Amino acid sequence: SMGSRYAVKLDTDFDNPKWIARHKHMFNFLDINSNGQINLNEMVHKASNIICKKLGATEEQTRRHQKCVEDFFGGAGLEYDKDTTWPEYIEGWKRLAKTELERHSKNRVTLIRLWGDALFDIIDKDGNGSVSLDEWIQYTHCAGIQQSRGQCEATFAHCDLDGDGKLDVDEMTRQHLGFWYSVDSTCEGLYGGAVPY
Ligand SMILES: O=C1N2C=C(c3ccc(O)cc3)N=C(Cc3ccccc3)C2=N[C@@]1(Cc1ccc(O)cc1)OO
Repeated sequence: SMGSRYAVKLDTDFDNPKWIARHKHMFNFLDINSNGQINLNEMVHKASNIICKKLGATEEQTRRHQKCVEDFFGGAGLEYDKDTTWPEYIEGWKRLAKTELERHSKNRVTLIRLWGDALFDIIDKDGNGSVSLDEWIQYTHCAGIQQSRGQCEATFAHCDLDGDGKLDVDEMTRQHLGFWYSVDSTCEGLYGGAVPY
């Protein structure tokens, strides 16, 4: 949406209702039994036993992806064999967003970039660090985070695509920094409304 030389927004906007609504939407989504809590075991079950198995990851790809998911949700305060409720979750996410943006400001790779690298190694069949529209539909619909083809098309329309019409991990990482962490207006619309704003 801003080209490849766009400088990431590095400050936070945690009291913005759009930020709150994005994470409340995801919390309710992840709270599969609607009991008001989630844990890391559930996140990793989803990641390894559903997403990686169905999308054809090798055992080693699955292991790498799982460590990235552990680290990402662990950075928001989730733990194995311990349950997390919404107020705790959203406070933990303020801490995650802050430490991720701080990492980026210091040229240290982010947990969300490491996750993207691990996921794209599985779902990018050509191997150049970018995914086609059909690969992105398959991932997002298996994860459940997008549910219609039009939402995925909106993601591709929003993002700046490479020469081959594909979504590169560096672009999706920049978009994620602005969508999940800093509330950057230029990243609004990233999930085509499947996740709000
Ligand atoms: O970003 C992504 N996600 C963010 C959250 C999420 C969850 C809770 C929040 O409060 C905020 C965000 N949940 C899921 C889906 C998922 C959840 C749990 C386990 C596996 C997958 C998810 N899938 C990703 C994976 C991804 C990562 C980097 C990329 O470059 C491209 C794709 O793309 O959409």
